[PDB]
Amino acid sequence: ESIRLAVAGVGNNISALFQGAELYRKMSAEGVAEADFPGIKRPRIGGIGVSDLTFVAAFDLHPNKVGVPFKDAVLAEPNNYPLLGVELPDPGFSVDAGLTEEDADPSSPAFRRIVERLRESKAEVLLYSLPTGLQWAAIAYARAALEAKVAFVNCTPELVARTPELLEEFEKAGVPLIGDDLASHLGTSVVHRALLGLLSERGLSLASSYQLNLGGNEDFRNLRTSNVEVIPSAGYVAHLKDHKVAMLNIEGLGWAGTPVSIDLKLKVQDSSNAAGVIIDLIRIAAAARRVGFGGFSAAAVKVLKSPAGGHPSYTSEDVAEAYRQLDAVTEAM
Amino acid sequence: ESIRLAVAGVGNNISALFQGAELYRKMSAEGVAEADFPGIKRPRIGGIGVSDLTFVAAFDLHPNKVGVPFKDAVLAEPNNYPLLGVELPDPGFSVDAGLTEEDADPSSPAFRRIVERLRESKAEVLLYSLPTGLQWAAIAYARAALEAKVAFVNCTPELVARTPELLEEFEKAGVPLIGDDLASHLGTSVVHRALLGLLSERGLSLASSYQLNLGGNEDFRNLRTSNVEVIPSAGYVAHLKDHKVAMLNIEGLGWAGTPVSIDLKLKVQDSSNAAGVIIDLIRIAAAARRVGFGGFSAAAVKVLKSPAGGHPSYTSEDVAEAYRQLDAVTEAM
Amino acid sequence: ESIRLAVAGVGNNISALFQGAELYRKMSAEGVAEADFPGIKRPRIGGIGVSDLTFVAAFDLHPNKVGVPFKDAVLAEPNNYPLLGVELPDPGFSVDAGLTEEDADPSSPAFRRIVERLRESKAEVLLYSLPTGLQWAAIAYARAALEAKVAFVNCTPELVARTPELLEEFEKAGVPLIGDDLASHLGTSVVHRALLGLLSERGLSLASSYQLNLGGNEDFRNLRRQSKINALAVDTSNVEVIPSAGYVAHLKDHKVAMLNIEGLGWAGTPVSIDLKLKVQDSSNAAGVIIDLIRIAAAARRVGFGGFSAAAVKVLKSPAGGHPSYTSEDVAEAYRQLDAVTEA
Amino acid sequence: ESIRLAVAGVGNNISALFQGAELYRKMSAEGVAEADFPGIKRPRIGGIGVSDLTFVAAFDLHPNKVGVPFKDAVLAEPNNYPLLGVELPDPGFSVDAGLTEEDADPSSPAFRRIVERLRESKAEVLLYSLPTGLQWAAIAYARAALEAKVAFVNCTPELVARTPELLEEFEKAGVPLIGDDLASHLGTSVVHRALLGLLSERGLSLASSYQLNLGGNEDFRNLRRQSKINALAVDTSNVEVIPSAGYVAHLKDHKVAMLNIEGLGWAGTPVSIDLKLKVQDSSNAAGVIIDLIRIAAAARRVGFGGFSAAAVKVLKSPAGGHPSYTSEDVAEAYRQLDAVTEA
Ligand SMILES: NC(=O)c1ccc[n+]([C@@H]2O[C@H](COP(=O)([O-])OP(=O)(O)OC[C@H]3O[C@@H](n4cnc5c(N)ncnc54)[C@H](O)[C@@H]3O)[C@@H](O)[C@H]2O)c1
Ligand SMILES: NC(=O)c1ccc[n+]([C@@H]2O[C@H](COP(=O)([O-])OP(=O)(O)OC[C@H]3O[C@@H](n4cnc5c(N)ncnc54)[C@H](O)[C@@H]3O)[C@@H](O)[C@H]2O)c1
Ligand SMILES: NC(=O)c1ccc[n+]([C@@H]2O[C@H](COP(=O)([O-])OP(=O)(O)OC[C@H]3O[C@@H](n4cnc5c(N)ncnc54)[C@H](O)[C@@H]3O)[C@@H](O)[C@H]2O)c1
Ligand SMILES: NC(=O)c1ccc[n+]([C@@H]2O[C@H](COP(=O)([O-])OP(=O)(O)OC[C@H]3O[C@@H](n4cnc5c(N)ncnc54)[C@H](O)[C@@H]3O)[C@@H](O)[C@H]2O)c1
Ligand code: NA
Ligand code: NA
Ligand code: NA
Ligand code: NA
Repeated sequence: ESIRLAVAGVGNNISALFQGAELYRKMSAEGVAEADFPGIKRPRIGGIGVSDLTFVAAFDLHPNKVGVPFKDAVLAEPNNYPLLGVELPDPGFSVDAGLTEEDADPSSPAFRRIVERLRESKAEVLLYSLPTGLQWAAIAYARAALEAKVAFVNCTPELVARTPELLEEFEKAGVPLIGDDLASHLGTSVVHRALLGLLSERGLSLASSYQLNLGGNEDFRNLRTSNVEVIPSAGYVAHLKDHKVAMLNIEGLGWAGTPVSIDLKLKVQDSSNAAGVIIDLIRIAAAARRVGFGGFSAAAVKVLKSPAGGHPSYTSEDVAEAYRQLDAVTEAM
Repeated sequence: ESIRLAVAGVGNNISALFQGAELYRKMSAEGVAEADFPGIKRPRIGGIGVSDLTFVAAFDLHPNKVGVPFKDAVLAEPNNYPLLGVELPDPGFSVDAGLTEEDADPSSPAFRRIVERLRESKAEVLLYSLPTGLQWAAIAYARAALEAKVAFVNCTPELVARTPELLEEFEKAGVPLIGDDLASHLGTSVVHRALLGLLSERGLSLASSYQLNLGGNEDFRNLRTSNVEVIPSAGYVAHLKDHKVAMLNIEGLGWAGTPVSIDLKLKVQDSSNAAGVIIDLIRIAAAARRVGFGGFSAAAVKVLKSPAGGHPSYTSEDVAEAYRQLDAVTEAM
Repeated sequence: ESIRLAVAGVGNNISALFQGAELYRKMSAEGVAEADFPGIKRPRIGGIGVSDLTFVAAFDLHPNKVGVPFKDAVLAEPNNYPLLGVELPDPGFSVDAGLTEEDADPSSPAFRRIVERLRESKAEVLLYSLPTGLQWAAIAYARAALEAKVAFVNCTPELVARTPELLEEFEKAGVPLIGDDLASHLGTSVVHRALLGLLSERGLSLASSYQLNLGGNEDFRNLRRQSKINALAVDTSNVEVIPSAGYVAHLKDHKVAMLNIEGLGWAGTPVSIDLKLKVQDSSNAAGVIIDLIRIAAAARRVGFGGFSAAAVKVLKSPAGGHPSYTSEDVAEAYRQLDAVTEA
Repeated sequence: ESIRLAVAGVGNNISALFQGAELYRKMSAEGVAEADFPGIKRPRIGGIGVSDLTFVAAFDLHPNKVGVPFKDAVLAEPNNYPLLGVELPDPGFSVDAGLTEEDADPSSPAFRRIVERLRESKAEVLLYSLPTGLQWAAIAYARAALEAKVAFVNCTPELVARTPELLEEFEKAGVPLIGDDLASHLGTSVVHRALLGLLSERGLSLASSYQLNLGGNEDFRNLRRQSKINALAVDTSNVEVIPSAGYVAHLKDHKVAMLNIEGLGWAGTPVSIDLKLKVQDSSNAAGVIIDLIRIAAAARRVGFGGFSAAAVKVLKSPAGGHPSYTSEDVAEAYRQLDAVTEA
């Protein structure tokens, strides 16, 4: 059974998820088994395929996107995720207007429209995909979803699954709250840290390290160990669009203080790094709501920077246990 | 108590170990604690410091090195490990002549001289540091060491700790046999494999990868997953000397088949990559002979490519247990 | 007015040229002006556009290519230039059998058949695009072309335009002979050389440099160099070229170059350069072939036989040698060739 | 015959120049001929060697540098050019106080003291090596130098040699004025520009390029660019320069450059270039200062006041502008300067 998905923010991430889902649908037609799908960690989570996605509802504020049909809105400037060259289906609907800051309060009429629209579209999951920095919106879309009984997924660093009192409510309603903050499918950081891990595991000394990142999309434009230096915003480069380039240097010291030098360059489709992980959180969301597991799922920990309860309080057994019980409860029901 | 060390082959590795040991001795004088030593995994193994090294005996065949005083022999052309700029001590002795292929047999007089020289120098460890490819020599130096009751350490890919019947003998005499084949302190391979590990751990698809290596020393000159390609001998480059340069490419595929590109360059002092690991094997050797633990030590597994018993049959608990019992038996005695 | 173009060897280079020409034809329709064509230094040469190409004749020895229709032969194994995603047209002919070493001699039945095919197909230019190392074939296809009055283009390091008596005969017969040896559109060695140029021009001292190349096509597999190390002469006592570091199957027709330069500046402090170059190796051919084949055809139309100086900048080994030619020699030949075609 | 050299600003550049000069002095002893000196384009300029330097005078405002003996001041925080491991000599003087913005005016007690110090120290050249952005100081130290008849060298982008009336006065007084703005021995922008040059010279199309720089010294911290993007003009609608990507403390006086060039060749196939440049940023200064200060001194000894054309290749903003000078203009000035010194 397909996930009925609502979207708060129709950016590069949603362009990647929407086009992505129909590329995998096309590969199924062509004759590719999901075992062989590129970029897919779990091809099934509670029986949900990577392609078992229906968009039912969408909220933006941007004039190119509000009261545009969804199909057209996702591809609309200033979105610069590439055309993946797949005839995308028209899912029948038009992007509703989002909450402005003044409509934060659950008693606003805007608020009332969103709650009514989630109820009427029979959404299961609301995907929060806004610009980073809007704490009022993350809270607001989450109470909207909460009141509507719809699972909430926070892609952003805003406190939602991390505000202890809002988690309690979600726990109490049998509603899943997945957050906070996407860990990129394969990001600068996880590569940088693996290499520094290698140096100290084998007993090399770190003299210094730097990592710097370049991007050309709205996300990047918005955001813009003694001798480790991290520059998460080295420069906006318009021609890079939704690509992100990272360059890192490690200077280690080996036997006798001889230098170990590492020079590394990473290029990725930045919003594929989002999609690669949203498609897991989306499915942990839906499968949990269907089986009534409200609050935070430990299945979501490995693909989140700031999960409810914090990384320190979780082993990868906790994670694998949660996938096993979520999948085994669904098989059962 | 200092390790009395014999050396079969006075190459770049021994230049690195000999100079290295006196650089750490100098840092102790200057006022550096061994906690803060660059490139040192275990600063103590059975009470042995990285600087608790006495060369007592040496075998080569090269005219620059045979019947030269050791101090001068290690630095002698065609050795191109750098002068680390430390006044090295003169350990009093001269490099004896090695075994030629015809003197393989334990009944040769050459053989008799080596066995007598290990006995007279009261060596504890014989370090086998010859060119790769000389199976007759690895066997011969090992029987020489065996008869002499002296621990044997194989840096090379030749079968020694891996020939089942020769291990049995070493087991039976209470003599340690550490082998086979050094894993570089931080080599091309361990970096390449960690990065490929990252791609499949997170569920990225590998499209291709290549790794190529460049060197300019005698070792390199001697040696000279469907779409992974490893070129361990991309080219001899004389000006690189004992430096080794590695370049690797990984092309992954992410969500929706978007490319993940990685480009990496590693430069190291290749024979510091040997020294960084010999200094551990050397000490597992000595400490085991002092405490009468003959045969293979599991402590040696993490720093060997082809350990006796094979990597598959060892967990890092086996390794850490063996360090704990070796150190705890020495404290005890 | 389209070049009737004959091909000795249906390799990566002709996959690139044929598909390339139909990609530019497509861009013409979909709207793009030829001044905006990517990778074209000169969009017309004696009024011949980058797309004004009719393949009339093709010669190979590989069983996947012989008696296969051209359209299919160019894409056929082990050719691994990419599919460019253009409706490649069917020119309506098939790859005939080439000369094997024993058919070298002009009175062989092969030789007579080829001189037949060049005359019958009304070819204007024969493009010699065989593997490097086949001196008998370069000579043979060249005398084949001469006999039938068809212009000859040598992609390879083989001696053809450089043998003064064969040049003389071509010169006197009113037939163009263009060679020898393609200088790649953008080659490893011009990049390495330019950077070394910079260091010594501003007086930085060279400690050391290396260049290594990686490839995965039949050309690279065949080559498997002195020209490269001359290029860089600059103290070269510590400059190493590895022109074949290794064959990487999944690169196909891609070529990768990696270079290191270690300078010393004031007080012997290091100036370090690390560079990676990636290119479509056979685009580096076709980007220069399209120049030479048009230099060829327009010259035969205007009866300028022998070597054209317009060919010099895109050749390693032009007839008469680089030292006997300036930029103006090359320009004078382009301007004269274009302007005579005019009248 | 040694240059008596005065310094306005004891930064990384003078750490590099002072230690550099004593490293070459050491190499002379330990045996090395000056033609084998690393990083020296011209080992003599009017018979002045790379080591023929007497520091006589020094002016700063930083408390670690003022009233400290020169020897100690050059190495003093926050100067982070390396120690080169040479016995640096003690020239026997101490860093005097510089001009603060209020002491600009020539009748201030500071100004009078400095004109005192230049006359008393018998300085021949005043090297202006302050931070970029201080137009009042460049003018002030320049009139200070003029009044005392001492040659002036402008390292900075400030208008000095380029203000035509100050030039006129220097010209007429028989005093050399050399400026403005050092072109680094080997700079990011000449590498980027050379590579972009290659692509368009051979007719490859630019899709896109970026250049970013990293540093860790006071110069880089101060700068924290238009000149850079002009250099590269070549379709630059997709060429981005970030001249200050970020300040990395553990780089100190090192500077790192990273560049990307994305060309299109035949049939729009990509030509990709990735480059890393590492240099000792203040060696890139001293490698050119040693040229300018000798151009300065030899010209004052021979009474060639005003701007010398020999200075052109090592300056961004020479008096009269690059467009009014050829390579021969520069050569003619070097050859004349050396040869007059002779007689
Ligand atoms: N791989 C990654 O992209 C990565 C990594 C970690 C976290 N994230 C985070 O994911 C988020 C989404 O990034 P993206 O590339 O999709 O961003 P984007 O900037 O392209 O999309 C944001 C969308 O939200 C819309 N919007 C703004 N205010 C709104 C409102 N009040 N209501 C509804 N819509 C509103 C914008 O108009 C736009 O359509 C960002 O916060 C980013 O930092 C992404
Ligand atoms: N990091 C590394 O260097 C690394 C990695 C893994 C394994 N290894 C292996 O370590 C070994 C030693 O490398 P190296 O750099 O010291 O080598 P090297 O080639 O510099 O030294 C070899 C020495 O052995 C001497 N020799 C040759 N035949 C001899 C004989 N019969 N008896 C005695 N001496 C003899 C040679 O003259 C020379 O002095 C090589 O087999 C290498 O492959 C090294
Ligand atoms: N960047 C470049 O690609 C570049 C640069 C300069 C020069 N060149 C040279 O151009 C030549 C062609 O390059 P390519 O990649 O197209 O090579 P290729 O290997 O792809 O093409 C060679 C073709 O010749 C055919 N052939 C072999 N023997 C023949 C014979 N006797 N008669 C007729 N056909 C025969 C082969 O089957 C194959 O079809 C090579 O010599 C290469 O070095 C290429
Ligand atoms: N590669 C290069 O280093 C390079 C290239 C071209 C131009 N330049 C320019 O040369 C100049 C010097 O470079 P640097 O790295 O030596 O700089 P620095 O910051 O190391 O030196 C500046 C010095 O000026 C001193 N000072 C400040 N105000 C003063 C005043 N009013 N009077 C006297 N002294 C004063 C500062 O304390 C410091 O000692 C900078 O403008 C730089 O841009 C450098
Ligand atoms: Na994004
Ligand atoms: Na070695
Ligand atoms: Na080719
Ligand atoms: Na500087």
